[PDB]
Amino acid sequence: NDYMVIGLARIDDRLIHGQVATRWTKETNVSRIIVVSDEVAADTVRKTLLTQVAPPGVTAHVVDVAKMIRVYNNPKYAGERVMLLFTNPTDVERLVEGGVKITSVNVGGMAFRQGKTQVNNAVSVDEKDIEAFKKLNARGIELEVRKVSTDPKLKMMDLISKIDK
Amino acid sequence: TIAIVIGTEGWAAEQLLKTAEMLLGEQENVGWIDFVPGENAETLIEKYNAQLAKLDTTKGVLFLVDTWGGSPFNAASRIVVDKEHYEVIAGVNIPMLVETLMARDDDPSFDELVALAVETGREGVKALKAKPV
Amino acid sequence: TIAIVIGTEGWAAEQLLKTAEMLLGEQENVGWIDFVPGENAETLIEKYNAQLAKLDTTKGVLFLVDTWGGSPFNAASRIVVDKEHYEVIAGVNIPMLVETLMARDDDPSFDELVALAVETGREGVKALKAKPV
Repeated sequence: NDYMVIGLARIDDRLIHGQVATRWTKETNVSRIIVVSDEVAADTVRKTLLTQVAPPGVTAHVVDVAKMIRVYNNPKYAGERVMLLFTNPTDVERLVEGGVKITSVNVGGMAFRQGKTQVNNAVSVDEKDIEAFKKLNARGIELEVRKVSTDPKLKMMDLISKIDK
Repeated sequence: TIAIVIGTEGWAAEQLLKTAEMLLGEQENVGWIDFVPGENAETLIEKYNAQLAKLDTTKGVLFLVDTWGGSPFNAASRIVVDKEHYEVIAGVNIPMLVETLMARDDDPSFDELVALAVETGREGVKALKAKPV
Repeated sequence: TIAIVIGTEGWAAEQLLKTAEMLLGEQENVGWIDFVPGENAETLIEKYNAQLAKLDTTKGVLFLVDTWGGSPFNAASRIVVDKEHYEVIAGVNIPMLVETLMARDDDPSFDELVALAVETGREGVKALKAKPV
């Protein structure tokens, strides 16, 4: 808690898409953005493009889940407000297990796919994504689903409750 | 907020707004008009006026049009002529619309919004090209 | 001629083309796609490919998209990656479309067309402002 401060945790398989990162950066008052994904971290070409389109005044970083736990374990970012970008709620539960503190998780968007169920206009969940959301809720963590801060906030459990019992 | 009216030849204005709202959510204080073959600038002036009657124009009005010199542009030009806080900007594109709509909520001054719309519209035009590896 | 494919979030691409054709007459060798909530880049890649199958891509393909970084842009980026004479240009607007379609008929080289599209797109964004008297 006396270390970095998670300004917001946005889940999105697209990371930066449209003005969602620009508007969310100014509204969230975020000057730093860290991407946690082993698949992207292994793509040097994609990392270059994301780093070259990093919004002005905002820095974008690319690290893996194991490396991310260590960056947070460094008080060098204490007080610093950083935004966490994830592609799947599974990677979020992993950070929590490492002793990372998360009060709430925001679902930005998830590419739909066959075998998955559509819960929102562009949010899909599989039996694995749902299982991770249930564990976060059981820990008292709030789960909100919303594409833009200007859109009505919905509860992840409510959307999954009207689908999965 | 500052009022925004979008006008293009044809029926594209409504879709540019729809596209923006797909990105940002539904917008307030925004109007649009279409221009069909057979209509002239005078028809368009009436259309713009009917849209303005429904908008809050107290802080100003920004007409975003497709191209410099077309009828939509010419008609909008006749309306803003000796009006304070009225401007017409040609070359409307999604980057311009999105940035402009986002900034509008933070209550910028009229000159600030006009400058941002031109700058973001131009900076939004960019080719991918080969990328470094 | 060089093939042009237009892609934007929502349903604006078809209208931008319609607007252009209202100015220039019906166009050949032009395709477009829409992007609906629920779709992903992979869906869009298929849509782009289906459009390309119907186009003459021998001289090259220019994807004109709404904004840098959106799904339409991301999917187009994956297609042009190691292809010669394939490019993606964000910020599509009417001045860019009109100038590009006009020049295309005079059979310019691919690099020439790409450069013209970016330049006309940017120069097309212009505010009226006060005029000299």
